[PDB]
Amino acid sequence: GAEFLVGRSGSGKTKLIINSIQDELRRAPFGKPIIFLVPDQMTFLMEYELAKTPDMGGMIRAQVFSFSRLAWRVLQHTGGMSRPFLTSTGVQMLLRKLIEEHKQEFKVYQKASDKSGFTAQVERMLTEFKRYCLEPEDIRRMAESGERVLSEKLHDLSILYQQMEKSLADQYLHSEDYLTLLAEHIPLAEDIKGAHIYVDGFYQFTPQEFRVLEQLMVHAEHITFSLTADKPSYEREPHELELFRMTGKTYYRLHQKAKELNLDITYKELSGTERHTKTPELAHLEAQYEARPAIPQEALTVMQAANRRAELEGIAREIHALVREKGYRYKDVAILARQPEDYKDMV
Amino acid sequence: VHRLYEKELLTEEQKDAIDIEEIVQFFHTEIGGQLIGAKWKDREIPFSLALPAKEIYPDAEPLLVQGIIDCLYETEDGLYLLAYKSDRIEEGAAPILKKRYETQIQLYTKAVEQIAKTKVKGCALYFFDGGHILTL
Amino acid sequence: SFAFDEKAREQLSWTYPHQEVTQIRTKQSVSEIKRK
Amino acid sequence: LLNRASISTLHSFCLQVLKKYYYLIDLDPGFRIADQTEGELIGDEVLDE
Repeated sequence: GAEFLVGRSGSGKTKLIINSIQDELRRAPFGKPIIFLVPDQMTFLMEYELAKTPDMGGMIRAQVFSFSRLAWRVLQHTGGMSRPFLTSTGVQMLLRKLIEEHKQEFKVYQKASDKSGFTAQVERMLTEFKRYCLEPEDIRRMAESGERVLSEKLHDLSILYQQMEKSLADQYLHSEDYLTLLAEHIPLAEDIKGAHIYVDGFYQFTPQEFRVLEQLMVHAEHITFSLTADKPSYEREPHELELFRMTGKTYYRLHQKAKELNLDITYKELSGTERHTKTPELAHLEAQYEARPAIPQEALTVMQAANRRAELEGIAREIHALVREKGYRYKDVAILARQPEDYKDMV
Repeated sequence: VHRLYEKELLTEEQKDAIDIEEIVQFFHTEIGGQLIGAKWKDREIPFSLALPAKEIYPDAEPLLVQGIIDCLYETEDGLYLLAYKSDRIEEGAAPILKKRYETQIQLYTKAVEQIAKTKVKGCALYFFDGGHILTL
Repeated sequence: SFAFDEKAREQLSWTYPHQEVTQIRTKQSVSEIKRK
Repeated sequence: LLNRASISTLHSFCLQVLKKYYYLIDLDPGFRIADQTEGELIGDEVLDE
């Protein structure tokens, strides 16, 4: 089966999944596996929240996983983990060696291949190639078919890619080969059967992740996708200028995959401003942040600092006051930065 | 073992070096026989347990404790826990091994009894080196 | 007699209620617990 | 689009060109524009050599 949990953030889509999993765990301790699929930056959070139930005090039927961790477990049951693993640096070194003996075959990157930053750039590019389901044959197809410059650099990349896959064949495993090996071992994985699989925290998926996702649509009894948007269309892709274009496009993208296999789907729309119920200013934002005829103080403060030093030294005072007078704790406060490198060493 | 070798679940060097005796020895034991004959069985059960801060720290909020229980099986008597150890042995080693994994077993039992809300009646640890089994 | 004397002396003497758990690792392990 | 607009200094535009077409000349794609003092110390050294 398939399910769709959609709604703007601030509406407890995240808590609803947790309380659901908690309750399914209360009803049956040793039932069919409950799989929680979150980004790697969200695993610990859910592991800490799912265990915060006074009556059970932990999970055993439910497991919080990342794509990599799920791949590691499934491959530890089916096979493939005995194959040696390579780091990005090891791949860079392999690309260095490969460049050294295929430099004279290049059409464009023959002079740039002397630099060490170039092998890192190739590493990133090939990584993206594996992450988006593109084998060397496909890159060759693109090369055979500033189109001139593009065809030539894709030709060079073709050579390096092909020689890499040739060198890693029957011996090694790439860092971006876990999910592909996962998608082709899920069918022959018994523990997958009859297991609930819940997705939350993702804004989008790579095609490599999409393969695993649709495979979970097939061989799993039920699966729920939690996307942060606002009545997204399943007929067309969102406009470029509208707010929820990522989540919206993925919402659209999942529907064709679900309707292709013709699996029955369920709706879910959340209206309530559950997070912002206490304070007025927060709720208005979620609903009409995007709104162009923007309709017009206690909780929302805009601060201007002389510098980053005064900014952090000011934020320190605010946090101090928040835990001193307003009875907050440090675990409540969050500090976000678009470019963390500008504040880290001073933070 | 051969299928695990072809499934690439076992490395060839891991597959080449293996003792065949203890694999046979476990299933000839009492706990092994009770394992074969049971209402329900499960192995490698990942668990996360929330423990109050005081139970580990002297002064003065749950902290998480995770692990993997090797085996669980249920009979008409109750729920039994099983764990495998490749410890070096070969009577006098038993009291030491008992305390070496004492807190571990207690953490496993605490996990099952608190989360599954059931109760564990007896624990068993099997050692490959000789085929010994001690109960807790 | 200054108006902020009580406030300042209250704040300089204040200590965080849950300070003893700010350094305690959330996630632990069986081996680590035994080691403790 | 205005955030991505090409309203720069000539030096900044040249930097963009370098970052885009590093492969045309003998240049590393991850090059770093050196401090004035740093470069001058390098110049001093190669002068002495």
